[PDB]
Formats: sequence, structure tokens, C-alpha cells
Amino acid sequence: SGSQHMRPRFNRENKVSPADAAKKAL
Amino acid sequence: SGSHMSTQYIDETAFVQAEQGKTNLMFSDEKQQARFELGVSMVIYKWDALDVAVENSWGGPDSAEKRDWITGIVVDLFKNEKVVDAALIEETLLYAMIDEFETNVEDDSALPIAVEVINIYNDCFNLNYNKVEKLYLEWQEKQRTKKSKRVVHIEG
Repeated sequence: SGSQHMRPRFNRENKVSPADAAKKAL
Repeated sequence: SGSHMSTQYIDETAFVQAEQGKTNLMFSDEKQQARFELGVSMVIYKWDALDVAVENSWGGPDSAEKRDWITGIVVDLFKNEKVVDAALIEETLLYAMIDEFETNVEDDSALPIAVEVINIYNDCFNLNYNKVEKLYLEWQEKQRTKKSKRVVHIEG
């Protein structure tokens, strides 16, 4: 037994593309 | 030229903590926080167990978005906790393979992937981002053939 953890299941709003973070970071 | 950042080893106790004036590992500027989301997006792309699962569609047709979602759920630790360790992020990857991929990763291959996300914060803490840009430039050498072929013409 143990804690339920923070483990999510699935989403597409928080996801990060290799470019969606580069077009703002580069 | 250059060399790999790791081969199997990295650390076994890596972690980060916020300042006493803060409530999360999030940056003071949204312009600087961009370096961090880019950096994690590059380390999750180097994990082997997840890469094979999207190529074999073990998560269905939605696995192509579950791929980019795995860095998005780890980035949220830094936005809501004032301290995070490699053990926190590793469980966030191990469960992300079992929650819909039906795949266990007891090979500990997620360990070196978690320790890399921790060091993205250490570099962004003093405005450094050289490895975050490097992995982003080295990532494109196979997107020009594994997604859309292109005849090169580079000559410096």
C-alpha cells in the first residue's frame, strides 16, 4: 500500500512541443 | 565535435529547491520560464521506452499527443511545488507508461531522464540555456527524414 501519487492519466492542454517552447525561448 | 551528456550514469540524489521568498520552482519572469519548458521537452525526447511506445502506437492514435504530454505533466511539478527531486519526476514518467501505454519501465531508464529535468532548472537559475538550445538543434537532424524528407544543401 501507499499514497495515490500525483500520477495523471491523459491531457493535451499542458503538453509541450519541442517548438512551442522554442519559439518563445530561442 | 562535442560529446554526449550521459551514457548510463548522472546522479542518484539530484533535486532542486525554491527560495524562501517563493512558493514554487517557477521563474520570476515568463520570458525566462520559456527556457525551462523547452529544456524538458528535449530530455523526454531522449527516453527510449516512450519513443518505442509512440512508434508502435501502444497508446492508440492519441499517443502522438501523449508523447508531448509527458513533459507537460513534469513541468507542472515546478509550477506547483517549491521543491522537487529526481525521484518525483521519475514516478511521473513511470506511471505515464502504465496509465494508458500498458507498459512497465522497471529498467530504471526513466531515472536519467528525471535527473536531466532537474538540471534544466539549475541552468535557468543563472540565465544559462546552452544545452537547451543544443538539444533543440540536434533534434532536427532526424525530423527531416522521420517526418518529411528534404534534400540538404548546407555549406556553412
